[PDB]
Parts: sequence; structure tokens; C-alpha cells
Amino acid sequence: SNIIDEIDKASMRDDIPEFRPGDSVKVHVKVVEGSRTRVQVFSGIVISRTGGGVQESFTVRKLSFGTGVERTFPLHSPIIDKIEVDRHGAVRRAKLYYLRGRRGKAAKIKERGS
Amino acid sequence: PKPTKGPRLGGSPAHERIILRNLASQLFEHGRVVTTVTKAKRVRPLAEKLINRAKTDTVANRRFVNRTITDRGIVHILFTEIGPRMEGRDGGYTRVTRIGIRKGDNAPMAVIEVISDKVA
Amino acid sequence: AVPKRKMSRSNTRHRRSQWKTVATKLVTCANPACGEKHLPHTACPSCGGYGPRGDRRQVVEA
Amino acid sequence: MIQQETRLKVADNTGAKELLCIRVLGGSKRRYAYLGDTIVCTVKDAIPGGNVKKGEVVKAVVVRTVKSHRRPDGSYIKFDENAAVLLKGDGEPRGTRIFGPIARELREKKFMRIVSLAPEVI
Amino acid sequence: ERTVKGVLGTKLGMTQLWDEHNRLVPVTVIQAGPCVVTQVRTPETDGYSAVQLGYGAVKAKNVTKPEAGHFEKAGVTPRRHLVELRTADASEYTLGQEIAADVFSESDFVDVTGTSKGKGTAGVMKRHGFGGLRATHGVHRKHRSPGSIGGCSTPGKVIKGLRMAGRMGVERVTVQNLQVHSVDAERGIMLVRGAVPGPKGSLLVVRSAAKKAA
RNA sequence: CUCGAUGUCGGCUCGUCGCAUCCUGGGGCUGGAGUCGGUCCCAAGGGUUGGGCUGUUCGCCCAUUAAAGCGGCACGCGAGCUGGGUUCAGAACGUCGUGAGACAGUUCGGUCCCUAUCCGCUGCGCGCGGAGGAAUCUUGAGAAGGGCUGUCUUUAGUACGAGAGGACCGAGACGGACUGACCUCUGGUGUGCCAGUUGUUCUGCCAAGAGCAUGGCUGGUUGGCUACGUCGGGUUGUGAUAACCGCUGAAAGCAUCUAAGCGGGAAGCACGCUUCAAGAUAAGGGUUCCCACAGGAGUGUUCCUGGUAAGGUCCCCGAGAGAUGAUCGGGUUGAUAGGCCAGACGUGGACGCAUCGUAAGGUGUGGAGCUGACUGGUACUAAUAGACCGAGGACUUUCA
RNA sequence: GUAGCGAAAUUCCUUGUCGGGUAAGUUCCGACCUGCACGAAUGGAGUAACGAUUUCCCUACUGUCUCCACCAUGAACUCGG
RNA sequence: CCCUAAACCGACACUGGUGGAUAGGUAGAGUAUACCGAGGCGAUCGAGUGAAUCGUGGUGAAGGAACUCGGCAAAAUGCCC
RNA sequence: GUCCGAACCCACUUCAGUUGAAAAUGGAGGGGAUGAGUUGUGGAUAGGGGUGAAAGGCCAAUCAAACACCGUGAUAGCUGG
Ligand SMILES: [Mg+2]
Ligand SMILES: [Mg+2]
Ligand SMILES: [Mg+2]
Ligand SMILES: [Mg+2]
Ligand SMILES: [Mg+2]
Ligand SMILES: [Mg+2]
Ligand SMILES: [Mg+2]
Ligand SMILES: [Mg+2]
Ligand SMILES: [Mg+2]
Ligand SMILES: [Mg+2]
Ligand SMILES: [Mg+2]
Ligand SMILES: [Mg+2]
Ligand SMILES: [Mg+2]
Ligand SMILES: [Mg+2]
Ligand SMILES: [Mg+2]
Ligand SMILES: [Mg+2]
Ligand SMILES: [Mg+2]
Ligand SMILES: [Mg+2]
Ligand SMILES: [Mg+2]
Ligand SMILES: [Mg+2]
Ligand SMILES: [Mg+2]
Ligand SMILES: [Mg+2]
Ligand SMILES: [Mg+2]
Ligand SMILES: [Mg+2]
Ligand SMILES: [Mg+2]
Ligand SMILES: [Mg+2]
Ligand SMILES: [Mg+2]
Ligand SMILES: [Mg+2]
Ligand SMILES: [Mg+2]
Ligand SMILES: [Mg+2]
Ligand SMILES: [Mg+2]
Ligand SMILES: [Mg+2]
Ligand SMILES: [Mg+2]
Ligand SMILES: [Mg+2]
Ligand SMILES: [Mg+2]
Ligand SMILES: [Mg+2]
Ligand SMILES: [Mg+2]
Ligand SMILES: [Mg+2]
Ligand SMILES: [Mg+2]
Ligand SMILES: [Mg+2]
Ligand SMILES: [Mg+2]
Ligand SMILES: [Mg+2]
Ligand SMILES: [Mg+2]
Ligand SMILES: [Mg+2]
Ligand SMILES: [Mg+2]
Ligand SMILES: [Mg+2]
Ligand SMILES: [Mg+2]
Ligand SMILES: [Mg+2]
Ligand SMILES: [Mg+2]
Ligand SMILES: [Mg+2]
Ligand SMILES: [Mg+2]
Ligand SMILES: [Mg+2]
Ligand SMILES: [Mg+2]
Ligand SMILES: [Mg+2]
Ligand SMILES: [Mg+2]
Ligand SMILES: [Mg+2]
Ligand SMILES: [Mg+2]
Ligand SMILES: [Mg+2]
Ligand SMILES: [Mg+2]
Ligand SMILES: [Mg+2]
Ligand SMILES: [Mg+2]
Ligand SMILES: [Mg+2]
Ligand SMILES: [Mg+2]
Ligand SMILES: [Mg+2]
Ligand SMILES: [Mg+2]
Ligand SMILES: [Mg+2]
Ligand SMILES: [Mg+2]
Ligand SMILES: [Mg+2]
Ligand SMILES: [Mg+2]
Ligand SMILES: [Mg+2]
Ligand SMILES: [Mg+2]
Ligand SMILES: [Mg+2]
Ligand SMILES: [Mg+2]
Ligand SMILES: [Mg+2]
Ligand SMILES: [Mg+2]
Ligand SMILES: [Zn+2]
Repeated sequence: SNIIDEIDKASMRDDIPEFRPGDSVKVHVKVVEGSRTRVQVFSGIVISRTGGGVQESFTVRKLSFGTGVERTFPLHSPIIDKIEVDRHGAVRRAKLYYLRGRRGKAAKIKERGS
Repeated sequence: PKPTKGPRLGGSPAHERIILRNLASQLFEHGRVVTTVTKAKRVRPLAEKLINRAKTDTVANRRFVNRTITDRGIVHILFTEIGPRMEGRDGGYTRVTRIGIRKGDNAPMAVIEVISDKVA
Repeated sequence: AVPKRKMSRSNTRHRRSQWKTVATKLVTCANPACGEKHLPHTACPSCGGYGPRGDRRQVVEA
Repeated sequence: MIQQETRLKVADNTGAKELLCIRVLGGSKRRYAYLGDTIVCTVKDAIPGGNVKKGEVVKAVVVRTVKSHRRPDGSYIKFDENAAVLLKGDGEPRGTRIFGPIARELREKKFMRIVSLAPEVI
Repeated sequence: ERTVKGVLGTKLGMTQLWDEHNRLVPVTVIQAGPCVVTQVRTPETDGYSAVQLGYGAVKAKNVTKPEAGHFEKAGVTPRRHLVELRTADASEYTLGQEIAADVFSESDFVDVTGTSKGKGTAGVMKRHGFGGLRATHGVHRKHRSPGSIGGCSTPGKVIKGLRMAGRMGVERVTVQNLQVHSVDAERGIMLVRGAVPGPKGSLLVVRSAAKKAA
């Protein structure tokens, strides 16, 4: 019902930038270190956006030290300080799962308006 | 529209798709059709989707309707007679009425028919 | 498996008596000019019409 | 998820290149090992020049699972290869270096040395 | 013998929240609507202490004369549902009294009772977790069989209570120690941390946690 | 006992029971510094792993675990599965026999079936009864389920001990296994949805599409179902006890846990928690509704017919329900479903047009078009119209 | 009883012993000879190639399995014959 | 008149067996396979319904023989240069 | 008596069937597929005999001696009535 949605509006945020899978994104994830806290930047390619209200989440793929790391973030999670969009990709798919098995020049995304 | 949940007509989902499309085409061809209860009640949503799409006449809409039906003569009927007949109707372009049963196999039979009178 | 013994008359009849059918109910046609019996929520086979005394839309050409 | 007969790669420089999970420590009947779980392994393949021989039974901690890992904040982490890090029987690495990214779940008060040597903790 | 607070509601669905430790918590949304005390049961007249609550929106043409008379004696408008709450403080309840979701605070533990979702006639492998037979290696038309169901000439019988196929679901299930996340009484909404039995729209009984807490 | 047939090993599945207890609980004696141990009692509530070898049982071994118990049930369980072993016809080896052949010697190969009548058992209905007919909410005689456990932190380096070592009794945190519900999250599915694409046929052709090839094949994917998913659960306790520890105390001037009596005392017993439950024919209880109908026989009215009240069913639209019955909701005084309108999800840029490119194609118009289940509206379509059942002051007796 | 072969389709004892392979190998692969009861045209020992033969191992691969879920269908199920 | 069959051999108007001739198009090496032609058929009980279950197909996270007497079945591999 | 592979011939594995569609088959794979190949028509060999790339195989759907009739109402210390 819309009662569920109006309850969700209390948890949803407003400062989310507009982006699509295929875009290069830096997510400023807050990391708890005992007494300390820090902001660690996860830079990568958005490969999926599973939508729907406060349930919206997006997946970012990074290539670090010869291994791929995928992180899935709820788009309205309070652990995300902010989201930066670097490149706007030019893809043809909603889910970029094919990038999992691609590395090198075959794994790079065209920029929007090219 | 919504899938059929249970087992499909004609012993196969592909055959059910064919059956529903042909049955909608025959409904549009003849105005009314006696086609047992389950087939009529399963073809009603598709037929009303098609009629609603045909309520507004554009070339793109005619091609989209011709994706189904596939008989351009029936497409012409739908876009010329059935379509303008439902200018003021907000849905409910067809009605189903039970007739009885078939002697051979006791199939409950019903006639589905496009609305004939103008709403205005 | 196979029936070990011939079932008694009492038990056979107890089971067989439950193989039955209910009578079809039938309703009087709302059309005053017809007044015949038809199935509920079904067009009258005689007049070929459906609906209350007012509406009365033709359904079957019979 | 790492179960018996799962083969893992090594994030250490002990010379071992591939481990076979013989058991998942943590209780009887336990099925799977996740990020930060300790397993008993055998060394299927090792570098000829190294301090670990093939067929040696060792203990390792699982890092870099392929399946997924949920976190209490609702996020998930996923890698592209099942990895593991050998141990000296007291919670400390046998090797002197760690390779590739390491999960944050290793920094649950437990594997401080591994997290310190981690090139990247995600 | 135990004093229990209670309220009736409807399962509206689920969503998710983030608590103050930034933890994702699944919450069920219960329209813990206004309930009215239709009847109070006393040891003198009934033999036990309990409070009958109403709750529910009902059409005036769907309430029969006996129900209408019951509600008229209660002095309240007719409600769709009627459920009792076995409380030892039933007396403190007056006939026609108003009960709202604010009967529960922001961190009370509760027990939620509802009728589970139905599954129809379920097999042994589904309704009892039976491990069947293998898929290959000569298994002959018994891949989901229940296996043996007894011994031999002794006891030459099938013991009572053996788990076999049958209809699963649609039964009273109580899930305990769910911590209420939030209560908004002005619209009768309760957010309860967890998953409660039953499909969306079912009736739910939210009572104080019998075992208090963990 | 069975030869007008009682199918014979091990595993799989499903259990159930005994206790001669493997772990967990309790206690004596030793002890034993502690830490641990080992032994005689109690105790069957729950739990009691995954693999290598062999057809194996057995057994050995690897890695764990609180522990990897022993047995019964036709050495439980082939109208449940397995056929590897055994015990058919083929063949070979060794040994034996002149030979046909033989071998609890070995080796390779090697048919089974069953639509469940009765009891049994898991589920689900119909009927009748519950002394008037109904509607709702219930009590619980009784029944079932559930009952596992680890590691770490702290008490405390305290007690103990010469040191090294290292507690009991309590407190807290986090797990394994098991399990209930559940779909917000993650994963899987997807005969719907969107998209791409090969071959081919077709819609006259272009354009745009359609059929078939496993949904032709691929890329995704809401709803639903689900676990690999996330929430919860075991308990905190009470009573009477087991072994055992006692108090007072004789018989027997003492003593003695006992003969009178009282107290402690375990995961066991009975409760506590969850669930079913008045066919509990002992058929319960509360609250509410309907009412003294009609016509015959009659032999105290009796009893049989008939129309109703309260109420219910049939029929129709459905799903939160479902094999079918059933259940729940709706039935025009109506949002029950479909359609329609809008939204969300999903796909990812439709047709057309403009422009660029020789062309395949690119860009723009434009998060476009399409679109199911989810959400909100809206009587446009179908829930027409009607029947049928259903008390009568409700048997009798005594009380008040 | 020679050449050769030998715990072998032959070895009872027996899972012989040692060695290899496995984290763990009554099978296997190479050896030993103590051949219960090998052995030279009922041929001995080998052998490239061949085998829907028997046996062991590695790799790839997977619902074989941990642990099953979901989809569509022919029966099953309801109605008529 | 039937004749790779409902008419023959199988007790049947039986998913079996039955010799020879003709045998087009596109993709293809092909008489394989896919979709079509000439031509012929819609198959000789139906209508429904998301039960368990059996048969027949399909897909699958992570793992990859831990299954099992045994990799049984399936998956992978597959064509041309 | 080459290789891959349809027709054709075969019958290795598996599943289904097992009161079957079928008194031996069907689905999925599998072997041969210029040869000791396969197949049509007609013919020859006959029961202590046939024929057998040999399994006591086959000789009109049960062959360690076919089928039919006859001796014949065989005989049975056995079972039944
Ligand atoms: Mg989206
Ligand atoms: Mg569906
Ligand atoms: Mg059918
Ligand atoms: Mg198709
Ligand atoms: Mg009976
Ligand atoms: Mg299974
Ligand atoms: Mg099978
Ligand atoms: Mg008996
Ligand atoms: Mg007998
Ligand atoms: Mg005992
Ligand atoms: Mg036990
Ligand atoms: Mg007991
Ligand atoms: Mg042994
Ligand atoms: Mg036992
Ligand atoms: Mg036995
Ligand atoms: Mg049996
Ligand atoms: Mg055998
Ligand atoms: Mg046997
Ligand atoms: Mg030899
Ligand atoms: Mg001799
Ligand atoms: Mg054998
Ligand atoms: Mg059966
Ligand atoms: Mg009771
Ligand atoms: Mg009883
Ligand atoms: Mg959802
Ligand atoms: Mg998904
Ligand atoms: Mg065609
Ligand atoms: Mg394919
Ligand atoms: Mg979903
Ligand atoms: Mg004394
Ligand atoms: Mg004393
Ligand atoms: Mg375009
Ligand atoms: Mg040996
Ligand atoms: Mg031996
Ligand atoms: Mg050895
Ligand atoms: Mg010689
Ligand atoms: Mg010789
Ligand atoms: Mg010899
Ligand atoms: Mg020879
Ligand atoms: Mg030789
Ligand atoms: Mg050789
Ligand atoms: Mg061979
Ligand atoms: Mg291997
Ligand atoms: Mg069927
Ligand atoms: Mg029938
Ligand atoms: Mg022909
Ligand atoms: Mg035929
Ligand atoms: Mg014939
Ligand atoms: Mg060609
Ligand atoms: Mg062909
Ligand atoms: Mg033609
Ligand atoms: Mg023909
Ligand atoms: Mg026929
Ligand atoms: Mg059905
Ligand atoms: Mg497959
Ligand atoms: Mg998929
Ligand atoms: Mg998989
Ligand atoms: Mg995978
Ligand atoms: Mg692999
Ligand atoms: Mg194995
Ligand atoms: Mg095993
Ligand atoms: Mg195979
Ligand atoms: Mg394959
Ligand atoms: Mg050749
Ligand atoms: Mg032929
Ligand atoms: Mg054979
Ligand atoms: Mg079989
Ligand atoms: Mg060859
Ligand atoms: Mg002749
Ligand atoms: Mg012989
Ligand atoms: Mg013969
Ligand atoms: Mg003779
Ligand atoms: Mg004579
Ligand atoms: Mg005689
Ligand atoms: Mg006899
Ligand atoms: Zn009429």
C-alpha cells in the first residue's frame, strides 16, 4: 500500500545524484574502526541498479590487485557519505554482468555522447 | 496480460498463445463467438487490450495491433468499426454470457461478444 | 495390490451409495413472455435472453 | 561459501598455490566457511622454492569468497576468487606478505596481523 | 494467570529500516487499528479473566441481528473481527473501552500470532524436510518417496504420528520476542522488527512477550 | 511352524523402543594440590560429524566434535529404493576327476512385476447427534510438539600449589547444529515482460512484423514459489523426586537420615512455552438473535404433512484458500475480479521523422516505447435473476 | 619343472612385505619370493595397433552430491461419455 | 481398391515388422538437421484444474565426484579452414 | 575385412514399459556401415536327425532331442477327489 511508501519516505534520502549502470562512481563509504571512523572511497563501475523505493540498491565493480571486488550498496544506506559520478557510460544493458569475465581493453566502457 | 497460472489451453503454452490470438481475431471478425467459458474468460483481457489500443488510430498503433491478429482485414475492422464504437467507454468493451453445456463432453459453454451499443 | 477377499454386500453398498449426482436447480425466466426454466446465470434456451425483466438482452438467437 | 573439497588459492607468500578444504572448523556438522572462518586444508600445489610442501595439512583463514557476504548495514561484498591465508596455529600468518584485497570481516578483533599486512581492506 | 497487553491488527507488508547502530532491520508493518472492548469475561460469570476485542471495518448489511445485538449491548459500532486476550487484568477493562497501538512503546518485546500461509497438500520432502532418494544410481520411480514407514511383522503396523504427506499451512503460528520498532498511534501503524506469519491483509494478534525478552 | 514359495548381505529413506550412558545434568568413594582424572551409583530430555580403503558388516586411517554409545524391532525397513555381494544358464584360471563335471577357491558378465480390497497411518470432507432453531466468542478433560551445545570475555592469575600450573560456584558476549514462520535484503527460478540474434517460411513489396526450430538460442527480469536468504525459538523457572547430602530421634539409657516427622537434592517426572481439542454422545460455558405458525390424523398432547422467523445454503465474481469437497472475501445499498486511468517495478532508447555515413550503421527528437502479478483510483464489463433449507414454546421428572 | 614368469583372471594364510600415489588407498602400479596350487603349441614371456571388454589415476565438466528449489508438460485430480 | 498401412504379417482400426521406384526449395558436405514445395494431414473420447506423486523436458548461487559398488545419468567437448 | 558419418544392419548403457503401444518394444545415447556387408525372390538339408564363426544355440512366440496323431484310459509305493 501507499502507507508502506509514506513510511519509506522517512528513510529515503534526497541527495542521490542521477546515474546509470555503466557510469564510473566513487562511493564514500563510512568504515568503523573501533573508536575511530573513516571515509573510504570505493571507485568502480556501476553494473546493476535493483530498484524500488527505499529498497533501491546498486552494485559497483572494482579491479584491485588483479582481482575484481563487487560491492552492493543500498542506495539510501546511512553508511554512504556521498556518491560521485566521474564518467557517464554508453552501454546497452541494464545489468553489466558480462564485465565480470572481461579484463583489459575488452572491459572498458564508452563515454556518453561519444 | 496476466498469465494463466494453471495448465495452459491446447496442451502447450505456445498453442494457448495461438488459440487466444486466433480467438480474439475471430471475435473481432464476427462480433460474437461461442467459445466455452474458460476460453472466453481468458481471451477477454487480451481482446480488451487490443480494442483499447485500437481506440486511437495511428500507423504505429495499427502496426502494434498487427503484431497480434496479423489479419489486416481484421485490423481494419478493429480500427474502423470497433474502435470508434468505444469513444466514450472506459474499458469493458466485451461481455461474456453462459449458454449451457455441450452434450458430447459437458463443456460449459459461453458466448463472448463485443459491446454493440454506443455508450453515449 | 489385489483385493484379498470379496467385499461384503453391506460394505459394497455403503461405498456405492455415495456415487450419486445432485439435481439441477433451474430458475424461472425473468421474461414474462417466456416464463421457462433455465440455468441460473445462463441465457434462457427458449427465449435466448438474459437479464432482469427490464434489461432483457438477447444472447442466443434461438 | 567454502565446503569440503573446495579448492582455494593462497594470498600468502608461503609458496603454496592451491589448498583443498579438508574441514571447516567451528563446530560439528558445519557446512560452509565464510570470510574470516578457519579451515583445515591440504596443499595441492606449491611453489618448488618455499617453506610449504605439497600434501601438507595446514590451517588457513578464508578471505575473498566468491559467493557474497552480507554486512549488518545491509551492504554486500563479493570477490572473483576463493582465497585463503595460512596460519601458524596461533592466529598469525605463516607468510610475511598478503596479496590482493582482504575483506573487512578479518578486522573483527581477530586477524589484526593479516589486516595490517593487507594491501587493501574492502 | 499472566497479565498480558494486546491489540489486533492487519499485516500490511514488510519494508526495511536502519537502526541507530546503522544496522538494516526488516520491519513488518501492522495496521494495529483501533480495537474496542466488546465483552469482558469474569470468573463470576464466565470462569476466567479475558477481554474480547473487536477491530475491523464491516458493512452494515453484512452484520446479522445476533451480532448487531451483541455490539449494541457492548455499546459500540460493529466490527468485523472478534478476538479474545487472556489477561489477568481483564477487570481494568471497561465495556466499549478504546484500545490503540500506543498500548505498546518503542522497545517492548511482543508475540505476534497469525494464521500461516497455505500450501495445499504438500509432499513429505516439503512439509517435513524428508531427504528423498538419489536422482540417479538406479532409483526407480521413488525420487521423492517417504522411504519406509514402519518395521515388519512387529509391530505389523504404522505407528501413530508418523510424518507423511498432507495439507500444510493455514494454522495458528505465534512468533515470539519481536522487538517493536515504532508505534505511530495517530494513524495506527506499528513497525515490528521481524517477519510475522500470514499473507498480507491477514489478522494479527500482537501481545506482550510471554517470555519477556531473550 | 512355513517347501500348491515366510525373497536371505550392505547402503539409502523413515523411524520407534530398551538402557547394559558416548556427550550434556546430578552425587558418593577416591581423592586430587590445583588442573585433571576412575571408578560401583542416579539419569534415556535432547544430541551423538564429514571423508579415504573394501560389495561389505566388521575393521583400519585422515580431519573434526561437547560426544562420534551399545543393542531390539523377520541380524527394523526390496507390494519403499539400491543389486555391488550372494545363489541360474556364458567364459577363464588354479586345484580335483580317465571322463561328463566339481570347488564356503578366484575372476569378468548377468531380467522380475504389482492400478491398495481390509487393517494401519497422514490429510480432507459429507452425515447425524449434542431436547427449540440460530450467530458469534470461548473453557480445557485430554492430545501433540519443543527440551542440543560450544568457544571466548570476566570473576582471577583469585582458591590451591614449592614452583610450573591453574579452579569451583556466578556474570556477559558471540557461534554450530536443529527448527518455526517469512520474502524487506541476497541468491535461484522464470513457457510474462522487455531486448538482441541465427536459419527458414509468411504477411504483395519497402518499411514494420508474424509462425517454427527446446521459450530456437542468448542478455536481463517484477509478482509468486523458494533457500543458499533474515527474523524468532530452546529458556529464565515451579512442584514432587532419583542417587545422594541432611535435621530431630527412638526401638537398643549411647548411637543412627527413619521407625513418627521435616528439609535440601538432576537436562529425568509433572508443569512453565507452542499447537490441536466438547464425537469430552459427560457432546461444556458466556453473550446475542428469532419466536407460542398453519393444516390433518390423533387417544395426555402423541406423530406425520405445509408455509416461515432468526439464520444458512445453492448460484455468480474471486483469492490471502484449494486435488475435489472445504475455507475466506464480494455479489449493484457493490471496488470481488477483469478492463480502464495513473504510479512503481522490469527492460533500456519503439515506430515515425530529421540528420550523418557508399553501406552495415551512428546521433537527435526522447529515460523513448513496450510492459504481468505490486500500489492507488474508476461501475466500463461480469458479479443478472431466483430458488431451497431452516424453530415453535421447543419430551418427561423433581426441585427451587 | 628348464627358459621365462610369479600375492598373478592362478596366493589359502592375506588388507603378505616394502615402495609409489591420497590429508586418509583391503583396489591400482612397480618390486620381493615364502609359487597353499606358474610354466613353455590345452603354448611361456613380451608386444605397436585395435576394444560399447575389465581395472586404477589426472584433467575438463557438471543437480551425482552438500541440498534442493522453480518452470512447462503426459498421467494423477474434478466434470461428462 | 489398400499397399514405408486403420485394408498385408503381428488375436485389435496394435507407438512393432514389410522389398522396389520417384523424391523439389533455402541454410548445409549431405538422402543429417531446421523451416518449406508437389501433395497430404490436425491422429479415431473430451472439458477443466498452478495438489502430493510418477514419467518427459528446462534452468541454477557457491562448491565441483564430497555422490556412488562404479562419474550410473547428465554436463562439457563438438563444424570447417 | 581403412577413418568420420545417414539410409541399412546391429543391440553396449540408461530410463520408461513391465494386466505394456508391443508374449521382448519405445526415448536418449551406442557398434558396423566396400564388406567375413546387407537385403528380395525361389530353392536344398528333418527329429537321435538337420544346421551351428560353438551359446546345447536354432529348427513356426517355451528344443539336453520339434510338432501332430497313434500304442493310450502309458505308468506313478506319490498328491488330490
Ligand atoms: Mg530501474
Ligand atoms: Mg505463474
Ligand atoms: Mg487436458
Ligand atoms: Mg514454440
Ligand atoms: Mg468401512
Ligand atoms: Mg536429493
Ligand atoms: Mg527417474
Ligand atoms: Mg496385526
Ligand atoms: Mg498359499
Ligand atoms: Mg540405569
Ligand atoms: Mg537417544
Ligand atoms: Mg521417558
Ligand atoms: Mg573388516
Ligand atoms: Mg538403533
Ligand atoms: Mg534384515
Ligand atoms: Mg516389505
Ligand atoms: Mg551382480
Ligand atoms: Mg540376489
Ligand atoms: Mg596366462
Ligand atoms: Mg588332469
Ligand atoms: Mg559377479
Ligand atoms: Mg502405490
Ligand atoms: Mg490439557
Ligand atoms: Mg478420546
Ligand atoms: Mg517483493
Ligand atoms: Mg534475482
Ligand atoms: Mg508454416
Ligand atoms: Mg542447445
Ligand atoms: Mg521476486
Ligand atoms: Mg547421628
Ligand atoms: Mg548423621
Ligand atoms: Mg532507432
Ligand atoms: Mg596386497
Ligand atoms: Mg585373498
Ligand atoms: Mg601400501
Ligand atoms: Mg613341451
Ligand atoms: Mg601342453
Ligand atoms: Mg595350465
Ligand atoms: Mg594363448
Ligand atoms: Mg600370453
Ligand atoms: Mg599389451
Ligand atoms: Mg568390446
Ligand atoms: Mg580429481
Ligand atoms: Mg492430464
Ligand atoms: Mg469419469
Ligand atoms: Mg503411401
Ligand atoms: Mg500400424
Ligand atoms: Mg490384423
Ligand atoms: Mg545448399
Ligand atoms: Mg529429415
Ligand atoms: Mg501443400
Ligand atoms: Mg496417405
Ligand atoms: Mg483407434
Ligand atoms: Mg488439479
Ligand atoms: Mg540441462
Ligand atoms: Mg535465468
Ligand atoms: Mg550449480
Ligand atoms: Mg556457476
Ligand atoms: Mg573445476
Ligand atoms: Mg567417494
Ligand atoms: Mg559416501
Ligand atoms: Mg555416461
Ligand atoms: Mg550431453
Ligand atoms: Mg571399414
Ligand atoms: Mg528394412
Ligand atoms: Mg544385453
Ligand atoms: Mg526397469
Ligand atoms: Mg571402426
Ligand atoms: Mg522349400
Ligand atoms: Mg555349458
Ligand atoms: Mg522358437
Ligand atoms: Mg529321448
Ligand atoms: Mg498296451
Ligand atoms: Mg492312473
Ligand atoms: Mg498335498
Ligand atoms: Zn426465457
